[PDB]
Amino acid sequence: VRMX
Amino acid sequence: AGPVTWVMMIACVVVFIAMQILGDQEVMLWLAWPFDPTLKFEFWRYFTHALMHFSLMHILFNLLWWWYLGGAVEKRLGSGKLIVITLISALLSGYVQQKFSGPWFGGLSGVVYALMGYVWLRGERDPQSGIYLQRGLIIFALIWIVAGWFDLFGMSMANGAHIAGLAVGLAMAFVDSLN
Repeated sequence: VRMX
Repeated sequence: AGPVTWVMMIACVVVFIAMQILGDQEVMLWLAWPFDPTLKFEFWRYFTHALMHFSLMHILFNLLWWWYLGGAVEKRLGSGKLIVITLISALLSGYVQQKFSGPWFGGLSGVVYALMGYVWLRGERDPQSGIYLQRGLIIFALIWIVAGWFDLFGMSMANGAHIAGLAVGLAMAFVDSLN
């Protein structure tokens, strides 16, 4: 789950 | 903070609450970029991945920048300019992100990067308009950019979302400053  | 700057912060908080209550995956399932062909026509999803945050630091840093740059762009250039910046950055960053790494991602920071790139480049190429990125905040933005590229945080960073984000905001400030 990549944050931005 | 005008109506767009505001509904956005609100929506992000409301969503973050749903993620605490229902869990991250439950909310993702409803709001993530289409992760199955059966979902491709659920159109909210090309945008609503922007609304999801995965940690208190994620939400807080994104909304601080949104409030400030988002809010600047709103008050000086109007609600409509902020709407378009947001829709375009969200959609483009989401697109590049999912291409590089799949659909499981979330966060306003594709949009925040477009606001950084936008507000900076419009200040350099266009003084009069009234929008600038203060030297101190250029530094704080540059560091913020740098941290993601090298992953100096707990969770992994959407790097396509970031480069795609910034590119949009630069393209739009370019096109705008041109006049």
